[PDB]
Amino acid sequence: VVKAIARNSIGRNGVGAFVFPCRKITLQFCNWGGSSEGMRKFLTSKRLDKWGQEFPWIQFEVMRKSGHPLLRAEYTNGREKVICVRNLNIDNVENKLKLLKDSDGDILRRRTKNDNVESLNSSVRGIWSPLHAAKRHR
Amino acid sequence: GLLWKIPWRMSTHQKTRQRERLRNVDQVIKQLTLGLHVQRCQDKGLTYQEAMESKKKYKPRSKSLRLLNKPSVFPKENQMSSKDKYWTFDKKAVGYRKGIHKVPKWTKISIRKAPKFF
Amino acid sequence: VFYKVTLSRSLIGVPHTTKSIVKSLGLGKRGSIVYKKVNPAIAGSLAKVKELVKVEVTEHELTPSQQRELRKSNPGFIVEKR
Amino acid sequence: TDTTPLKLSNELYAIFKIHNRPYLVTEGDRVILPFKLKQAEVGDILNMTDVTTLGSRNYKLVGHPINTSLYTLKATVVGKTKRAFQTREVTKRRNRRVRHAKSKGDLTILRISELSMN
Amino acid sequence: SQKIGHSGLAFARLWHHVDVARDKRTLGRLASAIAITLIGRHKPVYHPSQDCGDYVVVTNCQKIRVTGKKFEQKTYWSHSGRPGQLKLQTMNKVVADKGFGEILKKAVSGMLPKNKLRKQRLDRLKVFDGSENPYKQNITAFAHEQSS
RNA sequence: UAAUAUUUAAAAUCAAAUAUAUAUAUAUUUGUUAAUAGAUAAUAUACGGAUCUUAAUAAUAAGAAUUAUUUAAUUCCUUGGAAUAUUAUAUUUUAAAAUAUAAAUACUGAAUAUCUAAAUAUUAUUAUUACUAAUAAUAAUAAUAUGGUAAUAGAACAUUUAAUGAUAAUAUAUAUUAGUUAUUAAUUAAUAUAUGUAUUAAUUAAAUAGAGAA
RNA sequence: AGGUAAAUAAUCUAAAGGGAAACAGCCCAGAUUAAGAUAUAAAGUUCCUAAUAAAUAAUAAGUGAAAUAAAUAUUAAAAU
RNA sequence: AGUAUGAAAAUGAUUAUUUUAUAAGCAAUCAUGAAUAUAUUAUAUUAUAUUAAUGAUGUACCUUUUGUAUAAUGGGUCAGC
Ligand SMILES: [Mg+2]
Ligand SMILES: [Mg+2]
Ligand SMILES: [Mg+2]
Ligand SMILES: [Mg+2]
Ligand SMILES: [Mg+2]
Ligand SMILES: [Mg+2]
Ligand SMILES: [Mg+2]
Ligand SMILES: [Mg+2]
Ligand SMILES: [Mg+2]
Ligand SMILES: [Mg+2]
Ligand SMILES: [Mg+2]
Ligand SMILES: [Mg+2]
Ligand SMILES: [Mg+2]
Ligand SMILES: [Mg+2]
Ligand SMILES: [Mg+2]
Ligand SMILES: [Mg+2]
Ligand SMILES: [Mg+2]
Ligand SMILES: [Mg+2]
Ligand SMILES: [Mg+2]
Repeated sequence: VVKAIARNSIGRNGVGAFVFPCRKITLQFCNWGGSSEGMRKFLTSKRLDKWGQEFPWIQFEVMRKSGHPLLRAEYTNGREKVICVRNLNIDNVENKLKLLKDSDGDILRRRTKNDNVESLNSSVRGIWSPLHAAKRHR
Repeated sequence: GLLWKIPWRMSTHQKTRQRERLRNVDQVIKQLTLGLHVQRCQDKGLTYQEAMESKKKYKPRSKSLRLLNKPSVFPKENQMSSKDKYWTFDKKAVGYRKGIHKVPKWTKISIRKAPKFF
Repeated sequence: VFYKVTLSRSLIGVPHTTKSIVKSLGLGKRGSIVYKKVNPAIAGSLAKVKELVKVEVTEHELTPSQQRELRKSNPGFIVEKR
Repeated sequence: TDTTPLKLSNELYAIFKIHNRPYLVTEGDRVILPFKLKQAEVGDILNMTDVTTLGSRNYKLVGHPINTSLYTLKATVVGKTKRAFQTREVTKRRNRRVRHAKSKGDLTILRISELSMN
Repeated sequence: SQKIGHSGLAFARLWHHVDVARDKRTLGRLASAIAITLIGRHKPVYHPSQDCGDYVVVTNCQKIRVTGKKFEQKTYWSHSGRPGQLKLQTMNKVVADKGFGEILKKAVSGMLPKNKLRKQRLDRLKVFDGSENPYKQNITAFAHEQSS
């Protein structure tokens, strides 16, 4: 007899199509507040428009709130990076935005030495066996 | 007193390293001489390849280089004796000899010609 | 003709005269490579620090940029933007 | 070079080298390069023009950049994110000042989309 | 990728057998060889944070080869905490007392990494002065080898 | 060739090698003993330890882990080539023989150098953005530099007070936890407690302005 | 004398890293931050412990194997 | 020595998770299994957090010194000054 034990498929973002990881970016600023001056300038300066033109798969919200200025960004996986751009200037804000866009939403994490690849595919060659070795031990 | 654990002999590996270093020094000198010769050739009126080919290669004029070239003053590694690759003349040792590896910065310092009979 | 002179041993631990000589030679750091025109003076200078330096004669010199280019590793990929 | 038994297999691995760093992958894997790419942006695709070794369970083609004619191995760039932030604390042994040495290196993430024989 | 799969066979402890009658390595060398096996350095799945070494059965340990005058002159030592209780026993004496197996074991112990795992690894090694032993059945044996 | 009395030498002599005219001569360079005893004290053997010196009969198999002289298979000619040998593999032929291929770049080894990115400063080239634009901000390319006590110089942050000052219980302040930004700081989300709400953002002015060291 | 007084050079002082078992001053090498592919330094390559294979001799004492103990005696070996 | 408030720490008891009765040294860092907890994108062959299997590395801090793991100085811990 053969019985099936249930399972589900794992998504590999880039193998078929590629969904773009960043989805929404919210430029948050304040009219009053010297910390939010750079942000304001950025908003003014057609740079935002240019960015929009470049990257239409990602939407730019523009909120008005009383605190420090922010760039909260929302990703496919669900997670949300948030960068407070306190007291930055236009270029720095732009750089921050770029950084946000580039990243996948995934959490930061310490890598060990040489941990490069991350597969969910069973080894093409088998896992070594002492009995199926080409050279026996002694 | 304070333990400076440094042996009176050298390990084979150390000896090999020393030999290699010696060879390298010789090579540098050789290269210098070659360069000088080719410069001379070029001055005279030849190409690089031609200069390289030339039978009559020019000796160097500068004193130091000339001295280095002389095997009496500055031996090459194949010429050099075992007793001079791994020992120096110490004026105050037993046997008037001392392992080179004891000499302060022996890895940089060059020192080939020990005295004639010592 | 040019000398390609490399500083193969650190100046740390070497007498100050020799350090000075090396500095004059235009050799800043260990592993640093200089291309010097071949004239007797230069040769003489090199002779003095021979135990610190690796030399080889070459046809032509190279500007630092060229050297850098030569050094650069092969990025095993060709980008395509879409 | 008779490349039929690689053609016929279903499972296949490759050992491509980016800047001489070898990464061994199958299709669907995520390669975490320990540096920031400037050539490629997010969503771009890289055709690997240096692949040291293609291999099935029992056979393996090898060579210093083996012909791009033989295979198609292409990776898409997914992410440019940094690895987590750390403050390793630097100090000597009777000196009150400390030098906080911060570290947040950058990563490029690829996904091996295609890995096939041509 | 490569590490993924059924890894049960890799980390299986094989029993190896060494007949010291039919092995021409002298004591120390043999011990060294055994040490590697015990540690599990022979297998590519070894990682230092893991005891993954095999079992070694040594048999006919009475015919081990020792060079020079070491049988007479090589002295094994043991000290309690108590001053004046230094025991110094010559190899031959030790053999007479316990056996050649003990000798071999000591060497192996010396060879091995000095940490928690050590003792386990040491105990993995089973030694017998003569031929007979209780592990005859469990030594690794292939089906194609059955011509004899 | 036995016995015989010294010496432990490449100075001389001989041999070999390199450089000068060159099958010779000249000049330089290198090549000449080993064991044992003598030997030795007090917590415990004391190469760091295990231990290391090899052997037919037999191992697809060990043969110093010491001392001396070397090499990176061995030999020749001038990095190279050739031959020889060895090992491994493949194919054919009758466990052998033939053919072809590969290996001979020993390896480890640092926070050294390079590569690979990131930061800062300077020098020299750029590109974008904005009306000392010969500027500033950001980004490139090449280069050089970035251990540090005493010490000098430059730049920031926290806290509190004064000047100016929107805003709001969906707000704020403080706290805990998990995130985020190259992170003594701030910010995001959830949670708990206040409070009809900032001496709040920012620029100045100042300081009872930062504590594991009495 | 791990003494003392000066001379020259280096290092330590104020210098982390590798080696010297452990190590201020020795041998290499100067840490802006990572990364770990390629050269490597001094040192090493049976195991502990990262990495090794050869050649020719000598040694039989465990001499020796990273800290060489003298006169002298004995035994052998070469050269005249 | 005002009145409210007080999840500030040191300190005590207790419960939970986890590790621990063949193991030896600034009690951390790095590697690395396993167990548990949480997570309204764990799609999982998931992610974080906690935790002394196991391995490697690792002479507290200050002061004063030519030089300190020193068996030299100083400190019982925390809060305020
Ligand atoms: Mg010492
Ligand atoms: Mg000090
Ligand atoms: Mg400190
Ligand atoms: Mg003793
Ligand atoms: Mg030793
Ligand atoms: Mg560096
Ligand atoms: Mg500095
Ligand atoms: Mg104060
Ligand atoms: Mg306090
Ligand atoms: Mg403090
Ligand atoms: Mg003194
Ligand atoms: Mg001082
Ligand atoms: Mg140091
Ligand atoms: Mg200095
Ligand atoms: Mg530096
Ligand atoms: Mg001994
Ligand atoms: Mg000794
Ligand atoms: Mg100390
Ligand atoms: Mg006290």
